[PDB]
Amino acid sequence: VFRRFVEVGRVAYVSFGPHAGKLVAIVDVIDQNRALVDGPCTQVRRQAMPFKCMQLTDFILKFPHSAHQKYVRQAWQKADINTKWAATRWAKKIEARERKAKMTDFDRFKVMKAKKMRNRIIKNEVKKLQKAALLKASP
Amino acid sequence: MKTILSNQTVDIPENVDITLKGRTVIVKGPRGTLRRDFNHINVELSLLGKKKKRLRVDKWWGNRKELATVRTICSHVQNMIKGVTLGFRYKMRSVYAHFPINVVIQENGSLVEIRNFLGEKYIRRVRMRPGVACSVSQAQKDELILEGNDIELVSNSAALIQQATTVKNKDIRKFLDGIYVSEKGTVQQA
Amino acid sequence: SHRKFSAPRHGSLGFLPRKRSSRHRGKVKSFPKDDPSKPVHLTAFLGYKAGMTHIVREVDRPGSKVNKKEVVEAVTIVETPPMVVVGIVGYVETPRGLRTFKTVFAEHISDECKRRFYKNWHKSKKKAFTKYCKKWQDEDGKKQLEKDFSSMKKYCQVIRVIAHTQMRLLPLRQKKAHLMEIQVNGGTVAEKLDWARERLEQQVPVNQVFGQDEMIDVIGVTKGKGYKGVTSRWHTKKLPRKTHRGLRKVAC
Amino acid sequence: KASGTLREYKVVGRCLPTPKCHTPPLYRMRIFAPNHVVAKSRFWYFVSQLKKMKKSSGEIVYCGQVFEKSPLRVKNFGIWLRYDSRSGTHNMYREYRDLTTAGAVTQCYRDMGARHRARAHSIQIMKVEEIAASKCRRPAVKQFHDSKIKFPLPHRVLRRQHKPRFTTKRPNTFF
Amino acid sequence: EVQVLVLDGRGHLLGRLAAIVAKQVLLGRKVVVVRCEGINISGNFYRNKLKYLAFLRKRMNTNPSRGPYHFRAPSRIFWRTVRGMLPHKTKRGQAALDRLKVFDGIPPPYDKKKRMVVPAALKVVRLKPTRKFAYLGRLAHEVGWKYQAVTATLEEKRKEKAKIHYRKKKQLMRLRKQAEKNVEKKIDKYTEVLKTHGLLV
Amino acid sequence: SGRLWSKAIFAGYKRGLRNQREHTALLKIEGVYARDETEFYLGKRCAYVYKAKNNTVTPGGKPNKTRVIWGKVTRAHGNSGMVRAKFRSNLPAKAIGHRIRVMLYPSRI
RNA sequence: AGCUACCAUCUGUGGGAUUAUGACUGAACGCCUCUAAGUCAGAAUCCCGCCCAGGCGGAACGAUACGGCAGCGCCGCGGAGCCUCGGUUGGCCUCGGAUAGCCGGUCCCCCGCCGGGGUCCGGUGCGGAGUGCCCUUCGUCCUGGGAAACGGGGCGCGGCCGGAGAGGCGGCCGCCCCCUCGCCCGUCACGCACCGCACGUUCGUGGGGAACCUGGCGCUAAACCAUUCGUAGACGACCUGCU
RNA sequence: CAUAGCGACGUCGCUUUUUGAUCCUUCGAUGUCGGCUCUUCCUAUCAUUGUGAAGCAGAAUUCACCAAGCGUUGGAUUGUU
RNA sequence: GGAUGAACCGAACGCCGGGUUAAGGCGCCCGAUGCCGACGCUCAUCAGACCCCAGAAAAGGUGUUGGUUGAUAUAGACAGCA
Ligand SMILES: [Mg+2]
Ligand SMILES: [Mg+2]
Ligand SMILES: [Mg+2]
Ligand SMILES: [Mg+2]
Ligand SMILES: [Mg+2]
Ligand SMILES: [Mg+2]
Ligand SMILES: [Mg+2]
Ligand SMILES: [Mg+2]
Ligand SMILES: [Mg+2]
Ligand SMILES: [Mg+2]
Ligand SMILES: [Mg+2]
Ligand SMILES: [Mg+2]
Ligand SMILES: [Mg+2]
Ligand SMILES: [Mg+2]
Ligand SMILES: [Mg+2]
Ligand SMILES: [Mg+2]
Ligand SMILES: [Mg+2]
Ligand SMILES: [Mg+2]
Ligand SMILES: [Mg+2]
Ligand SMILES: [Mg+2]
Repeated sequence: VFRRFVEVGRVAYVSFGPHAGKLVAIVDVIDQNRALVDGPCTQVRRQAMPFKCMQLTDFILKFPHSAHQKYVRQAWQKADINTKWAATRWAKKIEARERKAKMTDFDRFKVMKAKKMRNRIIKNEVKKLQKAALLKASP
Repeated sequence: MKTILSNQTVDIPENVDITLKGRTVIVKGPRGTLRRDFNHINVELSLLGKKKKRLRVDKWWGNRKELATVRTICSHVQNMIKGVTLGFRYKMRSVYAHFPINVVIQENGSLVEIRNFLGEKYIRRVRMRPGVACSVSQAQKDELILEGNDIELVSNSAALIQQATTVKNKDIRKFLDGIYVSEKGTVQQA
Repeated sequence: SHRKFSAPRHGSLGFLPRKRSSRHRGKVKSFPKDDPSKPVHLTAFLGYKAGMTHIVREVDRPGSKVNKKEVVEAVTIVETPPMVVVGIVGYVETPRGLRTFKTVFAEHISDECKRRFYKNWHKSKKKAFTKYCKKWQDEDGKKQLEKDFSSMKKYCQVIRVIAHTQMRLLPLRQKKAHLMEIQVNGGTVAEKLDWARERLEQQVPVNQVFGQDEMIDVIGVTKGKGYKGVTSRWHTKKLPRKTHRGLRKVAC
Repeated sequence: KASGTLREYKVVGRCLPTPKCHTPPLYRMRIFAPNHVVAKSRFWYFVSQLKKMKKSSGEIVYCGQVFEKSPLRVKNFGIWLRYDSRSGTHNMYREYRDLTTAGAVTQCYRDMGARHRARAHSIQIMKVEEIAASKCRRPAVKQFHDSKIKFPLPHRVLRRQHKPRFTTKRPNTFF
Repeated sequence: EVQVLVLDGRGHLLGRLAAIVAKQVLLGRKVVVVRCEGINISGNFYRNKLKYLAFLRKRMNTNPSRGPYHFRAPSRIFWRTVRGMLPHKTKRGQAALDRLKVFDGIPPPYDKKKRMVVPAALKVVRLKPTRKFAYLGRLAHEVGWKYQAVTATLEEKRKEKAKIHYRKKKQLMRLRKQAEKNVEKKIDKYTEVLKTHGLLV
Repeated sequence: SGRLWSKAIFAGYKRGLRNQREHTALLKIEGVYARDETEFYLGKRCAYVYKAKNNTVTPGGKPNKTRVIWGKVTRAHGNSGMVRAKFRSNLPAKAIGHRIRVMLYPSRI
């Protein structure tokens, strides 16, 4: 059933907190609610962090538990995650969310003109396909 | 204290296969098919064996109350595997002092008539669960054989017969009449 | 302090709104729970209390003292002229209950039946159902009626027939017919609709409704007695003669 | 005593100099208090129960916060204490996992209040010490001593229940 | 908002849902709640039934006709709960109560309209998985409601007509996705604009 | 050609449990549910518009039955995004649960 | 005659969840266990039925005003208005649902060309996404390029279907008439540019009440009193009758 | 045979159906016993529905649970409860 | 403010605007937690919800949680199978 497990080297996503929107890696686990978290290449020094602000990703790193930041930094650099993360649908969905939020009034106007034309052509094609599929008369 | 993981793995014989849909277990064996869901228990069900059919159940972060359900499911699965390959046969013995108990089996062994329990003219009509077959054995003088796939249904059906033949307003220690379950055997003795 | 000796209370609490009945006919309030297995049959019928008498009959109750004997039994004679069906109502099963889906009436309503709708038949010009019946012959009305039938056939769950008793056959001063909804039981909605259709403007004898030596229920309004004291209204205990403010009352 | 985010304080105090002992011996205690004001208040309360001291008869020569030596290392703390239940005094030994010493004492105050309804004024910590994993005795702690530890988060309850307050799609929990 | 808010009561907690709705109707917002039989109540069924049976016993000993009118319909049970949370003895409360409509099942005024859901009052999120809950529909049926049977059959009809409507909408959506492939040369210009501005990932 | 103002709801006057300060009122601007979001609406101008039986003047327009009461937003009430407003005359209690416009006239941006 | 008496006669009821309790399977506690999860039986208890009344609660149906000016309804959004009541300032036309799982798509089977099963393909911090989607309003004149050209718009006609839980709603044909206009990017200018000011912009031809004119289709009734009856009754009310 | 059924020596409560204790309301007045009638409520259940236990063989009986729906009388004496 | 209350908690008072608190509160009535609050405990077939305060005891639980003491266990525990 489950596919994403809290474990040493698992890459998590910080939904909220002081470091919201960053990628982190788990070093060790404590008290079933927090963990030792240290994402060196995302500018997050080692600190405790609760699981309620962790979303498990699909990337797991390979280093022993309670390792130093140097090994984690090499583990994050070798077999890099930054390029891998930004290529996923998850990152670009966040990226698209950012640019949508900061879209300006003029940029809103251009999209509305773009949305107006694109929808009309597509709806015309759907109408074209509807009558194309309307040529059905079979026993 | 919350235990991280309390797993328990059962083994499925190769002659029977199990298909899992969510928390619903489908058991398909030589003696029939058995379905039972476990939506009321929050567990994780995994099929380990592509080769020998190991079935594993997992519970994450449970307290002492809910780790008991882990093996409760495992016993249920073993009962399902037992039923679809061996089947459950219950033997009930009718005991009496002066009024011999008369038992008549109705259609397909799904209905049982008890005539002269304690010498009263009332006629007891106890209906078995669907899929449970009852019969009068030829093995002994007073024996009723209940064969079915589910131990849940069979033992419930047998207990209904026993509870029906209950003495009232008498010393139950002295008045020993009534049909009682003797043994909980199997079929085909494999 | 409790009462010294406990006694059963006076008068049932199941008929507490001891008021004049809002109706005079007496409505059914419960029809038999229909099953599709039985054939099409009716459930209710109207009669008039002519009086009472007694009979002599043989008893066939084994083990009783009157077995194979002669007894007398008081009986009631209720005149039951055949009914005439004039309309059909189907009901739909809402989550709020039942509501009248649609009503279809029949042509050629009897004059005595039309009197029910008129409080003053004398001064009236007898105008009811004159324009309604005009749809029974035109192209549009008959086409409309079939849609109502099929809509009742696909939507309603129970259908009922309206019948009026032929008051001209009766020796009473009243000439106004009595209308009552009668549930149609025993079959599919389509079959009972077809049967109700074939019995429109027909006479339904009581033999097609009831039979010999069967148990039925009677619905009606008891004899009026007007204002009455608690000694008769509730059958309470009378007070002694030495009472000052009267003895046909309730003390506490 | 109140609570909050407790800090470790190194408190050193001694009696006032008198013409029987020119330099009375100095004493050191570790006090866990929300602030040094409470730490100095609890220090007099603790030396009073052990020695024949007084706030007016002595003075405190040092009161400094104790920084954790390795706040980036996971360590198990064994805490010995005494506390007053409703029907007597009992000694206890509780083990918690935390990064800092002050955090572990903070956990113990929350746990004693939650489990035994013990207020902070009745809890009396006597020794906190970091111990090895193999010497731990509580099975709750021991389940975390796994070099290949792995578990999922099964039932992620929605937390932003009012953002939005109204919507059309029911939330998902499996992740 | 200014439109009529419609909330589906399936898998919702009674008190949790009523509090949110009662605030809404005081804010001049018309709220309609359908499928009140699907509202769940925390606590096991027998204890919940005992709670309502005690409520049944509360009647005016002098004249029960003036006593607390015990409503048995699930819509009315939810309706009475909201009345408790509102100052119904005032003109404002009555006006607030008049902005609330409750229904059992989904009537045709709202069968063709999409239903909102309150996450903050949902059984799946505000109740622990191992906790026992009861169904208002079953509770109403066992206390005196007489329309549990007809509602189930009527709701069976609505689901079938909804599924056929849904599958037609899938075919339109399936048609649209293939249609977007055909209009690709002349659409990519506008699509790329959306890519630059967030929409249409 | 557009709404041109933010929808707000006249929730009620600022009050204790058993006291009522009718000179100031509490509003709920649509889409504003957090205290930090209210910063944009601090100092903005809000108006209550209603109708009446008699005709009234209209600045640069024909007389009509349209009346209006002016005010502005002073501060945010609570954490849930509610705001306080002071009007030239205290809001009548019949306006509770009705639309209040937010005019955006004192634009700080 | 009426009234009347266990002082005469008749009649008086079915179902469900369940308590106590007895059990099934089964852990906790590689044993047992009625219990923790899950099941069964179970009552003068409880609730419902049956019965009694019927909401400031709904439904269906009938007839709806004269032989004289005489009212009224429906169709016209037909015109001109008068008085009153105010709110509002784009819409979403819908699966079922589970949360220790889902969503979509595709190939084989059976279910009568479509559903549902099983292989396979994808997604899953929901993007075939309500944090969403659609429309999006300054208007016109030259004026090109793309979109289209099986196109749109008719308070334009006749017909068909679906929708009954409150269907008062939605959809589709055949005929006629308009523009080849509206969609996007460009060229070209014009409009009171009313000189900084607020209630502007919408639903909207809002709802309700009289009332003038104006066309067509129309219909010609009941209630109550009085009287009568007595299946009724203090009076009321109720049951009734009257070329 | 401690606990089928009982509970000495001790000990903790419950009830306001007794009698006490107090005097807070009523002294410009709340009609003071008992009986008759009549209604409702409570259970600490006498009997009835369903159960468990007994030194319950049956019968009769006792203890206990769910339980107040129904039932709990006719007379002599005395103003009497 | 304690729903309500001559004594309790705060605080004593000319008439007003603005701001800030006390005691107490912040699901709805009803102003405020519509915080992605923290840690745990607890299921009640009469739960529990705050000084006065408006209701409970002694005594039991193999329900669950924590802790103390003692003991057994790879020189093999414990339980099942002779
Ligand atoms: Mg006996
Ligand atoms: Mg008595
Ligand atoms: Mg006298
Ligand atoms: Mg009699
Ligand atoms: Mg076993
Ligand atoms: Mg039990
Ligand atoms: Mg049962
Ligand atoms: Mg006094
Ligand atoms: Mg007086
Ligand atoms: Mg007096
Ligand atoms: Mg008096
Ligand atoms: Mg009792
Ligand atoms: Mg009674
Ligand atoms: Mg006498
Ligand atoms: Mg005598
Ligand atoms: Mg106060
Ligand atoms: Mg109080
Ligand atoms: Mg002030
Ligand atoms: Mg309060
Ligand atoms: Mg508020």
